[PDB]
Amino acid sequence: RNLQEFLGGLSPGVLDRLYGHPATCLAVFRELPSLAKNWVMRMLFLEQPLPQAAVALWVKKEFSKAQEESTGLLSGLRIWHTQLLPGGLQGLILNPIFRQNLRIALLGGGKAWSDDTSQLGPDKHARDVPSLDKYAEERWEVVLHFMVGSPSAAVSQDLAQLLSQAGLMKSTEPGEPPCITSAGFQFLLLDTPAQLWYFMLQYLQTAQSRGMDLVEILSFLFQLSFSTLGKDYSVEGMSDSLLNFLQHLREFGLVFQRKRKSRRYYPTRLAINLSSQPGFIVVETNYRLYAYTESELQIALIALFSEMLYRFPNMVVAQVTRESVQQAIASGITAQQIIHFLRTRAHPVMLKQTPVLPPTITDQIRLWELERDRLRFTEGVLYNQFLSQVDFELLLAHARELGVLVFENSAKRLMVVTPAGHSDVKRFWKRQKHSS
Amino acid sequence: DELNLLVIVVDANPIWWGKQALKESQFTLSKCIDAVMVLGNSHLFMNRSNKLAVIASHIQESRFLYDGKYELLTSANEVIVEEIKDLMTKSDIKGQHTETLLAGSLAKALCYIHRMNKEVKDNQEMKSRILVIKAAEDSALQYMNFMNVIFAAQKQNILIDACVLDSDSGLLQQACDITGGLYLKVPQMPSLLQYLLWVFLPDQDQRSQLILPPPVHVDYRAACFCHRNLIEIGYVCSVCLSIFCNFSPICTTCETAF
Ligand SMILES: [Zn+2]
Ligand SMILES: [Zn+2]
Repeated sequence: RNLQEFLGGLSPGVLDRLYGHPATCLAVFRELPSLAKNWVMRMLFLEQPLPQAAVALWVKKEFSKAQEESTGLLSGLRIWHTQLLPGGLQGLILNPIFRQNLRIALLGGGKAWSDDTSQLGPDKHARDVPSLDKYAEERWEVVLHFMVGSPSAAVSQDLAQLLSQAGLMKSTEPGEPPCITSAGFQFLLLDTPAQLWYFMLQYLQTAQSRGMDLVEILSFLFQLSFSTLGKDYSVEGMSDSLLNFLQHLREFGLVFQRKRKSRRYYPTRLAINLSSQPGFIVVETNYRLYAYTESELQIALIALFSEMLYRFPNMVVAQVTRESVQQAIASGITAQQIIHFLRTRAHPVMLKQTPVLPPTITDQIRLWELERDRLRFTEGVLYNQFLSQVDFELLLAHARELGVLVFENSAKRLMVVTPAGHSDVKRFWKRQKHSS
Repeated sequence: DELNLLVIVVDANPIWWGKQALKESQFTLSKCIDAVMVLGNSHLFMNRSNKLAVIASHIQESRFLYDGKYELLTSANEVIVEEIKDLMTKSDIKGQHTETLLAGSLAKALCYIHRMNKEVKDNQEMKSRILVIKAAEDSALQYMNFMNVIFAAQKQNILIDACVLDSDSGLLQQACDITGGLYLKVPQMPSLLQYLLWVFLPDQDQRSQLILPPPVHVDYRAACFCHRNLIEIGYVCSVCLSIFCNFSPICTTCETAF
């Protein structure tokens, strides 16, 4: 799921409380479509509602579908609310709180998002941007290795429980380590910003168990999203629970902090990328992958759907075979996920070509994917004992009404239904003959 | 992957703004600078990948101008304010030159766009457009350079948009017509920013979706070689295509070439 889907199901009060922070409003505005942004900007400096027809006349008739979609999305997000214009007309005006916060974020005004940074002076143990990036990469690699099950990576108990609640890994028995499921493989194949966003969404969903304020967590996350890289921020000014949540972020690599009691925290590159690098995989027409990577995580991920051939100290040469792709699919990974992963990790050299990946390789992978699903199997019960067409039609209509029909053929008067509905169909058939 | 580059050329001619300030009108150069900064902030807020550039023209030369609000936007506004203050404070009238060096600013903008295009990754295309706001009167002495700039922009497919404040310029109309840009005259100066947020804010693809005012009557009067003034009917050479206001027994340009 995406941000818009998550925000659609929230109550109006929660949405209004979210708009109280300028950082949240900017993120919501950037998540809007291109057409919606122009409407928001035009209505930013308006103190009076506008007629619905006047707004509808801005976009041409041919692109009315995009206008309708944008209007529906804005109404669902409650960015604007319809106003009862005098004379029976309907006026459209943006939410005053959202508009005020957006103007504060853009034009200026009010207090800063962070309390202060120069009160405590320069950090005694400050790090650099490459160090923060290395720390974030190490944390993410440790998390993903713990997802795989490598003993070298050990995380906190609550983090492991969160993965179990997310369904990526299941713990069949207490004490024994959980096993990664197909959903875990799909999560691994996802892009890093997508993985971070999915993990944050799962955290937000499970936050209701801990009784934490969703609005505060969302506002803090959005503030971290726009935070400048390499600049510390004041820990003070936050509730006790949020700091605890921040500690979990410290385990996730999004936020770096020297000590729990330290008053300085440095947002990392991964935290910035959460709101939204060059790729290290070269794909050749002969079904060969050349990866410029050294960490065991990427090697394992590539070996999930490919056969390894050579491992030079700074290079990995692998071959994409039919058997490897079939094994990966049997593991639960679809071809679309593999193609997306290859495109995301594609080397910058391959970006020169008009297609990111050669069409032949993608077509071959997709065809290999369809090989497993070529045969369709449906367990059920077949009825072929119809003496008359009229009797067959009534039973077929009853089965369709029950919604247990699998296959119908009026030409030969043969039908196939689910075993669960077989008892109901038999009871219906007996009643028709007995009552006759 | 959609890269939009917006370059804003600001006519900062001291004479016109001084006359406007002496008129004690509701519009000043400070309001224009604030409107330009707000437009740039809106453009940057439209998409993360969007890039902004501001160039201010003057009699001397062209200057590259580039707490509750965005941190990067705050730094950009501070840099723009510092640059414009440095340009205005050090602006000393040394000479009889009064026409705005609009051609030089456009040339610098084109050079900056060309520089930024190479740094763009091959997987993405950097769509670039140039917005020009005109305050002082147009200069007819720079006709050839202006036409060369227009042709260079057309070659690289760079939109040129003109926002005339007081006096209409035929050169800007020709540039908008040739490059496909939008030419608009401001009826009320204090409302200028709203126009910038209603017409020039959307990109070229977005402009097709929306409805825009029809282009104004574009003129195509040429400039005489020996007068550098707008003319309607003149003598044109059949070899070098030079334009003369009066008949001559021998073409000066052809006489120059040996
Ligand atoms: Zn002449
Ligand atoms: Zn001649």
